[PDB]
Amino acid sequence: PEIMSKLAGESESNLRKAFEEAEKNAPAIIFIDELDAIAPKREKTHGEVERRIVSQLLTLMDGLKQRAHVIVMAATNRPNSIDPALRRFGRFDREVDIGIPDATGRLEILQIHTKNMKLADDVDLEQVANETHGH
Amino acid sequence: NRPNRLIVDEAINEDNSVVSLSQPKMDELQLFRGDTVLLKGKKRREAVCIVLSDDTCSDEKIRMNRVVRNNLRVRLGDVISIQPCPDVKYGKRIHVLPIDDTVEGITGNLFEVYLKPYFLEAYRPIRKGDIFLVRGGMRAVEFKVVETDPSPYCIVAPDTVIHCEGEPIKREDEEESLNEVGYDDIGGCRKQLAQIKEMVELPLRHPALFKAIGVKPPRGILLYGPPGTGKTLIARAVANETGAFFFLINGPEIMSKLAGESESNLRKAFEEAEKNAPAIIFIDELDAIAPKREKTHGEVERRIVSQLLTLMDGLKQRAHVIVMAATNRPNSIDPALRRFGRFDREVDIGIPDATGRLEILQIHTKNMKLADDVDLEQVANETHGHVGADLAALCSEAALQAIRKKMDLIDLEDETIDAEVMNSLAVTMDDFRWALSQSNPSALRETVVEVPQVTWEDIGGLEDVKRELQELVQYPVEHPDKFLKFGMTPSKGVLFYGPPGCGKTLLAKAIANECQANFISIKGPELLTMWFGESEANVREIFDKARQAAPCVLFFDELDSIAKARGGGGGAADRVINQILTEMDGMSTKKNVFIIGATNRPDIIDPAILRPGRLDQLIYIPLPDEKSRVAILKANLRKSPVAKDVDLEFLAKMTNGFSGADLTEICQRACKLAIRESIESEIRRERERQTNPSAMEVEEDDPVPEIRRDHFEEAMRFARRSVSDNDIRKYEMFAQTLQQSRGFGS
Amino acid sequence: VGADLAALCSEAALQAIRKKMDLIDLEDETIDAEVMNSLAVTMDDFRWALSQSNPSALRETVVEVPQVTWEDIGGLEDVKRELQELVQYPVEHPDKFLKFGMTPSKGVLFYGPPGCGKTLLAKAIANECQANFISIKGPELLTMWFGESEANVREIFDKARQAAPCVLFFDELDSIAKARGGGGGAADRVINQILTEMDGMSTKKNVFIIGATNRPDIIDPAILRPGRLDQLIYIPLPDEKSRVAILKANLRKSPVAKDVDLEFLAKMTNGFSGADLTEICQRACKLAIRESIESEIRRERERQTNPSAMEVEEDDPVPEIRRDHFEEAMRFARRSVSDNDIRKYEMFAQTLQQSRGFGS
Ligand SMILES: Nc1ncnc2c1ncn2[C@@H]1O[C@H](COP(=O)(O)OP(=O)(O)OP(O)(O)=S)[C@@H](O)[C@H]1O
Ligand SMILES: Nc1ncnc2c1ncn2[C@@H]1O[C@H](COP(=O)(O)OP(=O)(O)OP(O)(O)=S)[C@@H](O)[C@H]1O
Ligand SMILES: Nc1ncnc2c1ncn2[C@@H]1O[C@H](COP(=O)(O)OP(=O)(O)OP(O)(O)=S)[C@@H](O)[C@H]1O
Ligand SMILES: [Mg+2]
Ligand SMILES: [Mg+2]
Ligand SMILES: [Mg+2]
Repeated sequence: PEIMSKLAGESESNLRKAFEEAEKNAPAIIFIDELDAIAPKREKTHGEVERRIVSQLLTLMDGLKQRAHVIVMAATNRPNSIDPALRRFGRFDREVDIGIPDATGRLEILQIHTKNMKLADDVDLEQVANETHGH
Repeated sequence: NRPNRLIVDEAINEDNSVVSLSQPKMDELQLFRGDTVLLKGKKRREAVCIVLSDDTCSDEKIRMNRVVRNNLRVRLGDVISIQPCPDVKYGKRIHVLPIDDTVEGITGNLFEVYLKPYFLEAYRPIRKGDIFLVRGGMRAVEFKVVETDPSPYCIVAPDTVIHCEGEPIKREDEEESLNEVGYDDIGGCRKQLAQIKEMVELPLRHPALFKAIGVKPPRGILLYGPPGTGKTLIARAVANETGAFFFLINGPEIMSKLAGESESNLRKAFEEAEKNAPAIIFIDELDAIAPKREKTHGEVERRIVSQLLTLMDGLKQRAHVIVMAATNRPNSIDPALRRFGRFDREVDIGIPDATGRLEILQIHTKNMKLADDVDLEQVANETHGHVGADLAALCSEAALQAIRKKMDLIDLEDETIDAEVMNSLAVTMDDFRWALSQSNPSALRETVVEVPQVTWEDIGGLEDVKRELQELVQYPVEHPDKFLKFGMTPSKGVLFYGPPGCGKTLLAKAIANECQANFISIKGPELLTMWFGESEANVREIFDKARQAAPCVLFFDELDSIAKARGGGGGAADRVINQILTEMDGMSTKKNVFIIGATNRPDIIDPAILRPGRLDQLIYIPLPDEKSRVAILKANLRKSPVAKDVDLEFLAKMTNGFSGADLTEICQRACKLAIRESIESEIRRERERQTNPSAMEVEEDDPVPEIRRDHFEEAMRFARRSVSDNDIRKYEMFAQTLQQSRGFGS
Repeated sequence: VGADLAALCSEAALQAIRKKMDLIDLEDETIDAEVMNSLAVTMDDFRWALSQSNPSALRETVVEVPQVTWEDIGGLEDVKRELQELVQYPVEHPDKFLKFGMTPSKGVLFYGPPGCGKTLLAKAIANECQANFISIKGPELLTMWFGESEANVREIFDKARQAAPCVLFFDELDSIAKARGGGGGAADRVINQILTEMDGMSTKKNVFIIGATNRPDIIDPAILRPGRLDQLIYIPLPDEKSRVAILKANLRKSPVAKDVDLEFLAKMTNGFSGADLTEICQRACKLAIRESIESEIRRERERQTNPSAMEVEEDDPVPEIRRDHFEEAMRFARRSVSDNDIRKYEMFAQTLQQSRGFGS
């Protein structure tokens, strides 16, 4: 949203400055948070500016080969809303799926967030981890 | 009129100093297959090689490698004089130097790793000033023979001391590099690359002659296929190998600019390729620039499409420009671009078959070192649904797992640039066995067009049906003249029908294997999955794929599903059957496309299929007899290790009224009983060996290696017939009265 | 189309120049007139380029005069006279219809058992009158979509008015009838739109409409109204003389031996239709090709296994079709129209015209 909130030519130049600045300081990681706000489906974009930003991002991703040691990560809430030209080869081609946790996972989350607190002596977090389902 | 001027063709052998010739041309030319020839080329540059023989080589053509081809300043289709020279002596001092671009990663040694296995038992004829190439160590490397003391050309003997110390020198600006792409980097697409060479090589080799003829050349070639099958690669290779000027337009790079800059970038590309004719303009990703008319919105998008159409039509007033393009399916291009005088020739690059996948895997594992167990044919038979990019990723992943385990060994001083760790480095079979499983292939929905691998030996019984299928399919391919003489026309369609499980799919595959034709299989659920407003272009797309890949066998399996979906409003069933009937009527037999269907329910078939000119040959495939059951059971048990004690004729006498699927089920059940018994025995021997340590007999062995009469006679007690007797009487009735279904009928 | 024929000629010329560069490649680089003098394009170059050509107008409806004369049809002798008096007479002699005060009719409906020669008759009368001919089949109308059938049926009736005098032939109406009722809405939409276009058509262009059906029991009765397809001609299973004429008609291109008795085949095949007699001819011709290819494999094998043969005599071993082939093909013959069906078609032959009331 910080890129799509700007005006037109400022959006294009912000993408381009991020990729050039990570050329200068290699190795790097560029994290594009909420990708489906920038590059949604082809049928869900309307206009010139939205398609021009999607084509801008595709040109930069293809041009990374001529660069040195840059990884580009991204994050979205489901893969099916991304423009399908972004999941080819030489673009976002490895997918990692982070799902909702299971019972061992939920106990480990609850132990992380109750570090700095002081618990009373009856509080057994395994019962909470077995109770919370869909969290 | 001399017999020594020859013309270069593509190489088959893999060596860097071997040329090939056909045997009558050698016998005329006074050459033997141990000689040492001299070869002259353009700009007075010459080379020295070892000749051998070939039968696939013609007489007007010589086959040589790319390294010899680039040391002569010669391209494909140029003229070279050959002459014998036994005037070659041995050497004393030979001075080599690497070339500066290929030696920027490694430092340390270069003699023992690279040069030492290369000249051992080779005696390669070298000359002063030639560049040669060595593979190995996850990198290829170049060298140039700079100086010979018996000047200029010699044979590298063990006498020659080889100076490999100095600075890696710079290139000359006209030295053709070996990191470029040529025809040897492409695998699995021999036919299509032949077509593109025929279309393109003559109007770019000989522009003046071809202008002086008065024939028009092609001007728009549209390459298409799934993503990742090497279209950019093919265009780049044709550009490098013909030596034409090459301008690349990229689709998103034009649509990312502003408006007037997009228009002017297209126009500058076409003008710049006017200035430097001959040329090739490659428009990569065409369906980003010019998509459908209904999928564009606005002024700017339609104005770019109209711009491209004006330039394509205006090419006629220009000289010697080919325009190539690439897209992922033809149906998304604006249909005004595929007229005449625009993109009018289409080349289809599909997903590779098994021979193709082995050839890709051999290309990408050049520079690596493989361990000695790694057999790539097993990998090529395992990987199914892989395009070329997936096979490149699979090789890369296996190499990285090997380097990760060697960093599990050597991590401390591996940070320096060592050549020795690279020397020890090897990729085992278990690395490929790992990376096969963690790979996600990308072409599983795509319809496969290939020759099947089901011979006649997999089918047991059915002996007159095989003869009838030969006389229907094979005879009007091999002998067209008899059908011209006697005055008949061959038929087009066959319908197999009968009880379930009797071998209809196998017959339709085996006749395609017999005639060496392509084979396209479609099932009824696949047609019904195609939607309400989508089935139309899909059925037309299948009949187009059958016309492009002829001689073909187009097989519609499971028609009873399409029939049952009619009537429970089943409109999609009627829409699909009517559209198939229209496409069969439009099909002309002058391409040799042959259509087959198959049904288990011959009572609800739509009668308009059976009309003459459509599927009008009716072959009834029945439940097998006793001899046939013996042949079936022998056919299913060819890979299994079966004991001598088993009587198959007894099983055939005992199983009466079974189909083929039930006999395969009996074989499967007996094999599961064998595996159960073996795993019980291994648990018991492990338990006993571990509960009594220091056993006097360490004898690991198969307790039961084969299948004996116990297993079949136990599997026989759970056998169930699949076709009941009322059904057998009904199939016997339809066997005679199917052809009467077209009138009022029943 | 014309552009494809220009491309086919250009491709054949380039294959010829490629084979002459397979001969002459070294000094062909200069500008020679002599290579151009020797240059010639054979028949096999066109035979090649015919196969590797992709034509572009196969979906287009063809408007032309057919090439099926009366000689391809055997039998049916009063039906030919009736079709002349319906189609040809109000074209050549308009003055008689002006004098006697009648108006000619517009439509015909052929009906009968399957395979008896309805499509051939509809083509042959168009060849006789030298008129254009447009053929439409039932599956083609049902492939036309939900919101698309309208301009398509109007487009066909417009193509009939532009190219008059014409014969517009609707083949296979039983498919449109069976798609009704299994919601079959597209069938009813197509039949209603055809009926409206027939009512709008004025006879002062000489457009003449014909239909054909194998199922005369499920036809929509509103087609049979006067002013629409209201001439009913029943086309029956052929007789013995007719079977002789059919078998003579199918065997005009085939080289047939003198020994064959066709009247014997007509006496033996009773209740067959025309399609079955053509099937018997096809089966006998396949037996001949099988026997010839066995003989050529055997002579090639024997000539190659004994080189330097004293008699090099290449010849047709069997050039014609003798009684063995027909008498073997006769053992696999199957009737297509069973006897209950023959009684039902005999019933509809008299009571079709009563379908418009309550009916049956
Ligand atoms: N037939 C092939 N032989 C060898 N390598 C191949 C082949 N096909 C693909 N590759 C490899 O796959 C890589 C990617 O291929 P591309 O040329 O990008 O295919 P593509 O047509 O560009 O697919 P898209 O739609 O453009 S992503 C190439 O650079 C090669 O390394
Ligand atoms: N005649 C036969 N000879 C050898 N194996 C056979 C034979 N008939 C069937 N089989 C086996 O049974 C399986 C089913 O054969 P198919 O040819 O697929 O039969 P089908 O006629 O298609 O009927 P279904 O509905 O597909 S089981 C094959 O994969 C074979 O393993
Ligand atoms: N009276 C006939 N004379 C000669 N050949 C005939 C005759 N009737 C049928 N045939 C042959 O049988 C084929 C079928 O004829 P059609 O006129 O198409 O029959 P039809 O009435 O349309 O019935 P179907 O359903 O189309 S087979 C023709 O192509 C001829 O080869
Ligand atoms: Mg590409
Ligand atoms: Mg099957
Ligand atoms: Mg017909």
